[PDB]
Amino acid sequence: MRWRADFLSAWAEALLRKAGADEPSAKAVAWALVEADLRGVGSHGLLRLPVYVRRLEAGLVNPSPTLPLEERGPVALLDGEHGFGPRVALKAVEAAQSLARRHGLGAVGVRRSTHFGMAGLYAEKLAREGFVAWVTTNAEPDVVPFGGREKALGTNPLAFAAPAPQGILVADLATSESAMGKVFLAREKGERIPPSWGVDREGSPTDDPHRVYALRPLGGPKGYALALLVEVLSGVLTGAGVAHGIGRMYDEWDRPQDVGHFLLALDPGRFVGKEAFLERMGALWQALKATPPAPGHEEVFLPGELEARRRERALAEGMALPERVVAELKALGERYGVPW
Amino acid sequence: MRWRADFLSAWAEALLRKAGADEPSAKAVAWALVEADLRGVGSHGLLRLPVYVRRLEAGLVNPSPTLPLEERGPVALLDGEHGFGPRVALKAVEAAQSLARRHGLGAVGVRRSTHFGMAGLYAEKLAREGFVAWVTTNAEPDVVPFGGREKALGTNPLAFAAPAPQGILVADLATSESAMGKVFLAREKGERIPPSWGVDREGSPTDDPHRVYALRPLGGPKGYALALLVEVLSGVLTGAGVAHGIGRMYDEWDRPQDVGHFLLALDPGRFVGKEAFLERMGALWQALKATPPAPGHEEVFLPGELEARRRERALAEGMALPERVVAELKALGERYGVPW
Ligand SMILES: NC(=O)c1ccc[n+]([C@@H]2O[C@H](COP(=O)([O-])OP(=O)(O)OC[C@H]3O[C@@H](n4cnc5c(N)ncnc54)[C@H](O)[C@@H]3O)[C@@H](O)[C@H]2O)c1
Ligand SMILES: NC(=O)c1ccc[n+]([C@@H]2O[C@H](COP(=O)([O-])OP(=O)(O)OC[C@H]3O[C@@H](n4cnc5c(N)ncnc54)[C@H](O)[C@@H]3O)[C@@H](O)[C@H]2O)c1
Repeated sequence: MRWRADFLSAWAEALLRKAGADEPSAKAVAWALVEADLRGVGSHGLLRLPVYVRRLEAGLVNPSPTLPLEERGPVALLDGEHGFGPRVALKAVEAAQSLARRHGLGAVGVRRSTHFGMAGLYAEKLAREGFVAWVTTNAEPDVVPFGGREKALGTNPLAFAAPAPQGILVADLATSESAMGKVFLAREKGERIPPSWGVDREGSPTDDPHRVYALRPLGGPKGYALALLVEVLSGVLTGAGVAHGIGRMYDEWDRPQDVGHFLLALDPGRFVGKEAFLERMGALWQALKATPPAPGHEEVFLPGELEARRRERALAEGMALPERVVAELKALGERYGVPW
Repeated sequence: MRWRADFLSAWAEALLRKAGADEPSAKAVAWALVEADLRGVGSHGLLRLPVYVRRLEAGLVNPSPTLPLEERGPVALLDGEHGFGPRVALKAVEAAQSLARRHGLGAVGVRRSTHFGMAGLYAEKLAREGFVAWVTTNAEPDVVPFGGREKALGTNPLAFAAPAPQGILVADLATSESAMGKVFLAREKGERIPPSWGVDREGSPTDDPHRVYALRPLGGPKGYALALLVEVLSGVLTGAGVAHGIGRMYDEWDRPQDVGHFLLALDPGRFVGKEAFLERMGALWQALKATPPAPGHEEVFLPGELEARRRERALAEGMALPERVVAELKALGERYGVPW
């Protein structure tokens, strides 16, 4: 069976408000999770709602942050006050847009935030507003540094978006080879995993998901370097938590997380020009789409293109959700008196 | 035998001036190439001097660009006028520093440049000046887009640096799995290469360097997405050449290259604070260095750390250079009357 995004979004918002979150926060979270599911990124979709609500219940998420903002020129610092990541991040997007419109560039350093879901959503929103956007967030350590055997950095994703005539280019990638969610999945299906995904407690690559102690960086040294880029911009520079100081959303419940985010919006109008940029992006997009395919492929796609086609189809015919996820959501709704 | 950096640098500058380059350009190129060799990045060191000079001889490189600069707020656009990449890039570094010091952020969009060598050198220079830095450059297409069988993008590297008490963090990476230089090397040694490096003319991975038609992106879709990030910032946004419009330094001699670069400097002082940033970077650096090593490793290193230790050793005991490279340099010096 398939579900309607409008129904799921309204339901999620209603549930969150019943749980104590203010309207802006409830709307922001419903948006982030449902929009991720629409694009096929379920790892950051509604399956996260249950834990998000548990964190709120435990008093680890601010239900109504005022979101203090301080700006000077093209720079702004945002205090998330431990509010829901999507709520904090959308305010940062608003600030980045305003700053870039006035200064050509707009950088927002966010601290004291929490898990904000799919980084690409924020980058895409800024791009649809006409900006070239860069969005990063750090996360609790799950990845060993290159050459190490103990966790040092989170999956720390980097997202980058830019508008084109044919669509919105959206690069959104974790800096680790894989993700714990995929490892746990393999554990259930009793399948082997590529040794490139993780290492055992000794620090040696393993093809057994049951033996994975930590994730490995994408392409060895490079993914490790990229994870540090994300950590520096997201946590060190912002005043937020850094690595082990961030807080594990699933494992540590003694204090709120202190996730950091970094957002940068650039106005093409102050560079090559708004319309010129659009045309140039169009030429590049066209050239890529015209590229003859490699074996096993029918055509080349731009990052974010398949995600957009998936969202379009999901809006047109409904969204597919794992039976397990639906069960959890239904149970969550029932205990709060918000019928699914 | 080993060579002295001071001798090589002075010699390179002298040769370039004899070839017609003005003093600033000669000094800039000598610096870029020798500093790359010192750090162990020979692929962008003196072995490049011969072709750089040939491009100059052919009138494809401006020997004395005036480097027109236009600024508005935290944004600057630089016209390299086809000058040597290192000369153009160092001017961009100067502009980025000035802008960031006054606005908190400084972005420079460079167009009509040429090959500028090691991207990390420019990022490192900005970091040693106290800034968090981002430096990118596009390059003539050598890499197929994910899912494609024809070249669409250059090795398009991304560099990122930030100061720490223990040293300068310098992330510097091509977005391709490997590089043509390594493929050609394998071709000579008649060795097999990892199929992850390149594809044949049909677009299928190959372990035979003799059959490599194009390079593959780092980690499939991710490296492709990163290469596009670099292309958008370096070429599309700046007004420089884009992909096939850049110009192949080794293969096309009908017109100067139009390489683009993007530089961003951020003042920690406008975010968490200069001294606070330094301390936080120090804590992160310390944590990484203290990470127990994985098998085959004795300790964990920060990106740029091994490069710094190599440069220190090279300054202390001299630089090692391939006999083939030395032969080429000697021949170059002889035809110009600048004895090696
Ligand atoms: N909030 C957090 O703490 C956190 C932490 C880690 C990851 N994440 C999110 O989890 C998600 C993880 O994504 P991922 O790293 O697995 O990325 P991925 O491997 O699925 O893809 C990376 C990039 O490749 C592009 N791509 C994939 N297949 C393609 C194809 N066939 N043709 C062209 N382009 C293609 C995508 O559009 C994307 O931009 C992201 O949305 C990330 O933001 C969030
Ligand atoms: N001018 C151009 O057009 C152009 C094009 C492509 C590449 N390049 C340059 O060529 C060079 C290519 O570099 P690369 O992609 O092969 O990078 P690489 O694989 O050698 O390393 C990538 C990153 O990994 C880090 N690293 C490597 N080994 C490590 C270890 N043991 N511990 C910790 N960190 C480690 C490095 O410090 C670096 O920041 C770069 O300097 C790049 O700027 C220039």
